[PDB]
Amino acid sequence: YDLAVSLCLMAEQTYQYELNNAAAHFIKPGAWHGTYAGLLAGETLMLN
Amino acid sequence: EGSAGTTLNGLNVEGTQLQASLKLSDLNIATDYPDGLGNTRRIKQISVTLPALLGPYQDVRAILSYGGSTMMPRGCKAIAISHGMNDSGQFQMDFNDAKYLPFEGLPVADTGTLTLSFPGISGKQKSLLLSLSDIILHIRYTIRS
Amino acid sequence: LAQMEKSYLEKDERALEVTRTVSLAEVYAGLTENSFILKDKVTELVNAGEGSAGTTLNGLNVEGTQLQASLKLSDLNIATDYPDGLGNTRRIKQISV
Amino acid sequence: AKYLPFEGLPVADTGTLTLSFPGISGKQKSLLLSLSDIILHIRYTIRS
Repeated sequence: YDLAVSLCLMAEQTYQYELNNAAAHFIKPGAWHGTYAGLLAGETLMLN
Repeated sequence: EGSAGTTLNGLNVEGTQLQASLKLSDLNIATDYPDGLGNTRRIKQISVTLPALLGPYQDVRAILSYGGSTMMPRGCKAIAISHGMNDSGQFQMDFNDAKYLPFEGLPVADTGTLTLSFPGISGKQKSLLLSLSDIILHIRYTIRS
Repeated sequence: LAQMEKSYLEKDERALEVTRTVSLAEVYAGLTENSFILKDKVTELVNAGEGSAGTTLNGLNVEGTQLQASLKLSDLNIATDYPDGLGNTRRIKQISV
Repeated sequence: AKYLPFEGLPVADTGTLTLSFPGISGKQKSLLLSLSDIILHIRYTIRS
């Protein structure tokens, strides 16, 4: 999960670089809900 | 030893290294075309032409760097000029590359410094710099709305 | 594999591609230890297929029916052509003759 | 996709770069007698 959310924020960073918009925020803080073992993390990240 | 012009738009010798400088805000590239066709005017690619009397099988050594605060993802901030005749640093120039070209995404009207520096002013490249007519920059940019 | 791919994507940067033209006449002429001119030592070693030229590892040598011309890359000082502030890993991409 | 020849050679190593000609006295005597010089285009990459 740490690796793939790093890849997601990497793609978000190049989105902010190409479209000249440094405030574009598609990958929300969350998606690892610790009480349900971080399940549905990849569903939330595919949504983003 | 000497220098020429003002700071950030002139020549300067630093030790054994001549550099020629430029400010992109002082070129007014953002007002070459009318503003009705887009405001995000960002550099795609920059290539350098040095019309000098290159000897038989003689190399060029020059680094065109950027001095400023723009992001410029990684080592795309500088190129090395070896051909001297309409080159970037790259071997086989490739627009629509998967990776970012050097200086790609530079906002063409920023208050940055575009410095081209020559190694070896008095050593192996005295004759090249004495025969240098001018320095020519092909600034390729993109006007996007 | 994903840790290694992440480290690759975080550590891969662009380049500084430099071509450097090396002529062996300039290297053999400015070698300061058994230095020689190339065009006459090649005809000396080809019209008599025995001799050598220069020092070892930076000179000519005929071995049987095979002339070889040698070079040491540490003796070219390619790593100090550009200033060291632009990177230290300076590795050959390609060599053409 | 594959590595070019001599790719990744550290340009300041203490290695030997030898160019060797087959047939000094046979089919390639005239070529070596007419040889002006040997020119090497060493293409390298400066990376931080």
